[PDB]
Amino acid sequence: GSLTEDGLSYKEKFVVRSYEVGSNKTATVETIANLLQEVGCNHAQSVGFSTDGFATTTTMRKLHLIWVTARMHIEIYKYPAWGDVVEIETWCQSEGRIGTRRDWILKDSVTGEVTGRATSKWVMMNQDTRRLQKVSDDVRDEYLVFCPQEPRLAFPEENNRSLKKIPKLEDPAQYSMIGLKPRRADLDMNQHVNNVTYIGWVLESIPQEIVDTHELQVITLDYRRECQQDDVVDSLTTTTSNDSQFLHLLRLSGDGQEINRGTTLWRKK
Amino acid sequence: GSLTEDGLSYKEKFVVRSYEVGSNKTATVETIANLLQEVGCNHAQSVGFSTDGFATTTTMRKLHLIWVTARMHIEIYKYPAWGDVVEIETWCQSEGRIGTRRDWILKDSVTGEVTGRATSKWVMMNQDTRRLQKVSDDVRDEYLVFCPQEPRLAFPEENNRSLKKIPKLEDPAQYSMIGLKPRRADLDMNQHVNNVTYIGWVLESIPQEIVDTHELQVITLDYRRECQQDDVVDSLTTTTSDSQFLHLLRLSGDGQEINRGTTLWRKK
Ligand SMILES: CCN(CC)C(=O)c1ccc(N)cc1
Ligand SMILES: CCN(CC)C(=O)c1ccc(N)cc1
Ligand SMILES: CCN(CC)C(=O)c1ccc(N)cc1
Ligand SMILES: CCN(CC)C(=O)c1ccc(N)cc1
Ligand SMILES: CCN(CC)C(=O)c1ccc(N)cc1
Ligand SMILES: CCN(CC)C(=O)c1ccc(N)cc1
Ligand SMILES: CCN(CC)C(=O)c1ccc(N)cc1
Ligand SMILES: CCN(CC)C(=O)c1ccc(N)cc1
Repeated sequence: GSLTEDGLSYKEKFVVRSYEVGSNKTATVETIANLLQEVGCNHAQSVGFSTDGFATTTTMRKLHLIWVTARMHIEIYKYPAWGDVVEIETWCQSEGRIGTRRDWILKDSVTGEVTGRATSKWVMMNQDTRRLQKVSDDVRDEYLVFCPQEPRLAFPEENNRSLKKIPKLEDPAQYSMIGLKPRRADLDMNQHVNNVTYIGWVLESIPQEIVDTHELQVITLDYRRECQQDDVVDSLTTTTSNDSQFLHLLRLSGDGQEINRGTTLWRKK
Repeated sequence: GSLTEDGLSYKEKFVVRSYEVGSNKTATVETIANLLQEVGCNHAQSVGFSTDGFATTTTMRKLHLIWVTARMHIEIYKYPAWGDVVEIETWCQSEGRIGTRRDWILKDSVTGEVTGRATSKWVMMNQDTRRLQKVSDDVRDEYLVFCPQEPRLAFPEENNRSLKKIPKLEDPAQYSMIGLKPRRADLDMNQHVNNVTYIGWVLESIPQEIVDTHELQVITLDYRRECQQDDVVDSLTTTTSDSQFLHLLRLSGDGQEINRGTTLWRKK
């Protein structure tokens, strides 16, 4: 991997592994989400920010401030097959004092064609109080010299899916998977549940017949609260719709506290 | 990755990823086990066998025969840090008509030092009846031209840890993690639970204080039965001692054994 010529974006190639693929012998969306996080982390390293997933400056570290994901939105046109080489380009942009955005473009390395795209919204939070805060000029200025100054969007479209508000699923859910719990493999280096595990949990309540006959085209996921030590999660799904659409809700199995909400769009194979 | 000069082994380099590391910022043993499976699969591919994890010939495919893991044994001297490049060499060997063995050697690409080693026992089974079978001459001959003819062992010593019999843990277990269940990410391309998921489940019942103060040095795991559709697993652990543990995975309901194993940990 390397920063590009102008130093405002980062590119890295990956060869799809045997254990990274599903029943069609192509990469799962969780494998894609993991590669997006990996290239994001290598971009942060390439310019001197923290490499713990929080991409902080020394200024944020003394204030105990971190960046956290508020939303992930992925659209895949073609999942890469096992053994295929995928090239991913990523870049970041400030969105005033609200937060930051990281975008990605996925390409087939052999054809050069765009096979997927993704975008994410990040907010600044105190790591101890968990209180959100607006971005100060000092923090914004530190990041601005590492971002394009003119807008560069993976999702330029007028009223695109990545910015739509997601409603709260109402009981009874059509489908559910109960009592989901993380194991050590689901944790990151900071002992926090990896953001990709929540994508897996959302997908667990999609019936197997949909997965066997359809391909996931778009997923939008809001992150509202973390799954903490000893927490157990229920995954709820209701059909909202050759295309099938679903509304998703992850909540704590006991008191029903919301942890995530999302939507998925699937195309018939 | 590529076959080596003599064509009887395969080498491949991997750069440790951000999501592949634990609290010490070094690769977990499940990341190591996944890389061992990946290099095994690329070796099978390089010589024309199936690439579904079963490494079959056309002869085995017409008979509905597959190779399955009976035991995995891994010894790690140093876990690679995030960003480090690790080189893994692998080869296989027939063990008469009982089955086959795959061995691996892990090295730090910069220093050339051996940082780990692993070995595994595989048996031939009919994929439908699940009945084990001895290896016929026809199948053995197909594999022999792809294996070293003189013994080459990652664990050469007579009576080493990789060959020891593992006892069955007796209730009550000292520690347990109950109701473990796979999700789609735990499945392979054939919709079977990945062998590495069982390593993760075994480790779940080790108390967090051991993991925080020790490093896993050796793991030996027997595979007795698969976790099938809608199965739920209990992970049981008892200290037998460095710290040593005895492990048992069994189905949550009737208590049917699926795996047994042992782990050896060194104080940090
Ligand atoms: C979205 C979080 N964040 C810091 C703002 C980053 O990942 C980041 C990384 C490299 C870079 N040049 C600029 C930003
Ligand atoms: C509805 C609140 N919310 C997400 C927490 C936002 O408006 C938001 C917008 C841009 C961004 N980079 C980060 C966050
Ligand atoms: C207006 C769309 N939008 C912000 C992108 C949201 O509703 C949103 C709210 C909370 C959250 N964690 C993530 C997203
Ligand atoms: C006991 C299972 N387990 C994962 C190891 C957890 O409950 C757990 C959840 C969140 C977290 N940050 C850390 C740990
Ligand atoms: C242990 C299963 N098995 C087939 C015997 C293999 O993985 C195998 C792969 C490549 C090779 N040259 C020889 C053997
Ligand atoms: C005790 C039975 N058993 C394991 C099933 C074996 O003797 C065994 C030995 C070598 C080998 N490649 C495969 C199997
Ligand atoms: C000491 C002999 N030996 C094989 C090495 C075993 O006890 C053995 C038995 C069953 C199994 N699935 C794996 C291993
Ligand atoms: C419903 C959860 N789940 C994983 C998708 C399973 O019970 C499962 C277990 C083994 C297997 N081969 C296939 C599936």
